[PDB]
Amino acid sequence: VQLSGEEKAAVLALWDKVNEEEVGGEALGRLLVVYPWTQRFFDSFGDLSNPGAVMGNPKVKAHGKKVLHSFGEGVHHLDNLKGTFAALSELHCDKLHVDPENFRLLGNVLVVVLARHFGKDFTPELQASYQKVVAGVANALAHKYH
Amino acid sequence: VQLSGEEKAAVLALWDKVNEEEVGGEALGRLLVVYPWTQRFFDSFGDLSNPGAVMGNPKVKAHGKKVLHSFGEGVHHLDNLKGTFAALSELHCDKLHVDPENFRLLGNVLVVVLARHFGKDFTPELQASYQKVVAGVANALAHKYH
Amino acid sequence: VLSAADKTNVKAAWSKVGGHAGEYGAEALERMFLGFPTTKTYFPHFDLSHGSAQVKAHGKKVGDALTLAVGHLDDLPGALSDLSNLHAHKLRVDPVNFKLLSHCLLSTLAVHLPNDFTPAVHASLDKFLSSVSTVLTSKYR
Amino acid sequence: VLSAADKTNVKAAWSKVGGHAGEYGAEALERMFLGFPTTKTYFPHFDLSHGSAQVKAHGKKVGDALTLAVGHLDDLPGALSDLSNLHAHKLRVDPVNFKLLSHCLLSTLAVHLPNDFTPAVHASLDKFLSSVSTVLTSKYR
Ligand code: HEM
Ligand code: HEM
Ligand code: HEM
Ligand code: HEM
Repeated sequence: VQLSGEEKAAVLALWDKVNEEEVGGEALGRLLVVYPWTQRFFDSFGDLSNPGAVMGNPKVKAHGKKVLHSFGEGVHHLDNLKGTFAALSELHCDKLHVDPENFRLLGNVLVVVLARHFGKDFTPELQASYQKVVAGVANALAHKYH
Repeated sequence: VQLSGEEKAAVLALWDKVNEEEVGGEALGRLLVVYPWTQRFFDSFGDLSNPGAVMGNPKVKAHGKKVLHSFGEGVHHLDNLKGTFAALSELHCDKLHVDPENFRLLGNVLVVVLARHFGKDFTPELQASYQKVVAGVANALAHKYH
Repeated sequence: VLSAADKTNVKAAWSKVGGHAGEYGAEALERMFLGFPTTKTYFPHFDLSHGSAQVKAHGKKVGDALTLAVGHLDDLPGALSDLSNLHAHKLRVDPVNFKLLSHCLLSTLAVHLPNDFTPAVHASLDKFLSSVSTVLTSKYR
Repeated sequence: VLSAADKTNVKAAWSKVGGHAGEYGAEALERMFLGFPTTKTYFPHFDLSHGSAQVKAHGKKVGDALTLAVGHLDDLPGALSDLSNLHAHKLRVDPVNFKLLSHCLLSTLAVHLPNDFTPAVHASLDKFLSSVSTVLTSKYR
């Protein structure tokens, strides 16, 4: 979708510093705890009944890393979001049946975590850009839906 | 987006019988009364403070017809939704600043009105198809957004 | 969120629904399963075929519940608590799905009660169903 | 929708926010205007530049309101009625915009209180802000 070029540059320079293990684990964890209906999709992961057990669950941490990794393939491929995520959009829709509203929820939590980790470096203007990216990923995962 | 061919045929045969003046007036009217924050965008139309004055407002009836007309250009152009509505997506976004959530709201009300008008002829299987069409239009009006 | 007028509107509308609440409940379920496929997920143990006895029996239970709520509108939280625990805690139903069922409910009412489903009444019904949904997902908020 | 634990969580979190509620309110407004352009619409009479005195003064009013709500959490409907009339009836704010401001509020809190913004606390804050929003858009439902 784009958004600008001084902009893409600021987004790329932040990702340089993103620890996908750490951010992804927390982001997925955040999701499971704030929005608890999303727990339904991760039953194979075992105990998710409380905040301590989610955040400390090794499968959560591992899946989170995998999610933030694909987010990363997104950030490095903003010209072709719809192509990068096609396979994944079919997986989430045809197979797992996740309502796409939840993609938005996860992208927002992602933004909150980046904000927590980077502090005053995560400027309003920088969040602005990431809101775009996250919206881009979410739409691309909703697509080749049917 | 498509959906099927016995399906497109059923959708097209219903539109044959859709009175765009009547359906469009009621659909727009329904919108303004159930979701009242949408009234904010139609202030130039005058009195919309109550159900009788909305449904009977000539500008509502006229704009509604215009909306259902473009919906119709959608129904006859399902292969190229994103192209049919491009100009309109820019108007609604860049100019009027309508959150795209409201496109969904209007498409749903549209479905309810078709249901009211056609009764037992508007089958579950036929609503199913129209839910697709309406979702298609809504996504196409959200697009070439930025 | 429910004003006096809305309560009046809802009580009145449902009286016109009468002994059909069950039938409407089942049809609404159908329209949901067909129009919004993602919702078929909550019902594996169910025969979702197009005139099935489970959806019909389930349809009856939903109508019964909605009738109860209409007769309790001032304390929906109290009357629907069994139901709130079930949907939010056991089944962990995605809250978006309530919007979807609600739309299908209004779709059904419109089909069968076209003369009674006026703009005023549609608005009050929407408000009602938003309120039932909010209670049924309160173990979330 | 607010349980005892949530009320405890919220009271505690806000105490850590202290005299900064005003500053956070203004920053949150900024992040909204920049990230979600559609919201700039409600504020024509405003200088939306990036260190403007109106957003700052407006930011203070929002923080003041949120503080009030924290001290009224058991009767939010009563304490926020002036505010509900304004947003829903005069300004007719699209309800989606409350979700957007809420997200930006959590974004701000996370930036400035990273150690205190734990998962448990984030969840309670989300619940709180959903509840403030619901009251502020009740003239809808
Ligand atoms: C930012 C949006 C999201 C991205 C980028 C994403 C990405 C992924 C990826 C890459 C996988 C593994 C694909 C593979 O290697 O085969 C996956 C699996 C999965 N995701 Fe998503 N996901 C997103 C949102 C969600 C949401 C909102 C849900 C909630 C239902 C969800 C539920 C799942 C589940 C259940 C799996 C399967 C995990 C398993 O193996 O058991 N995802 N996701
Ligand atoms: C099914 C989705 C919708 C379609 C297909 C649609 C279509 C249209 C069309 C064709 C026009 C006139 C374009 C022209 O001739 O220049 C228009 C105008 C307008 N629409 Fe939409 N619209 C939709 C949804 C909405 C929604 C949800 C809103 C709520 C904000 C909205 C607000 C407006 C406004 C304010 C105008 C300008 C009317 C005026 O001249 O004052 N529309 N729309
Ligand atoms: C107006 C909103 C709703 C009402 C009033 C309602 C009411 C009920 C009631 C009374 C039951 C009892 C079933 C029984 O005793 O066997 C039930 C069960 C159930 N409901 Fe809902 N429901 C609503 C929405 C939903 C939604 C949106 C979903 C998900 C798409 C859902 C999924 C289920 C499931 C899976 C069961 C269990 C059925 C079984 O296992 O036999 N419900 N509901
Ligand atoms: C936590 C949610 C919110 C709270 C607690 C809140 C609170 C307030 C308060 C206390 C005022 C009084 C302003 C004054 O006295 O001058 C106000 C004004 C206003 N608010 Fe909100 N608000 C919220 C969300 C929103 C949202 C989402 C919008 C729309 C994007 C909005 C738009 C406005 C506008 C336009 C004014 C009038 C400002 C003026 O004309 O001076 N508010 N709000």
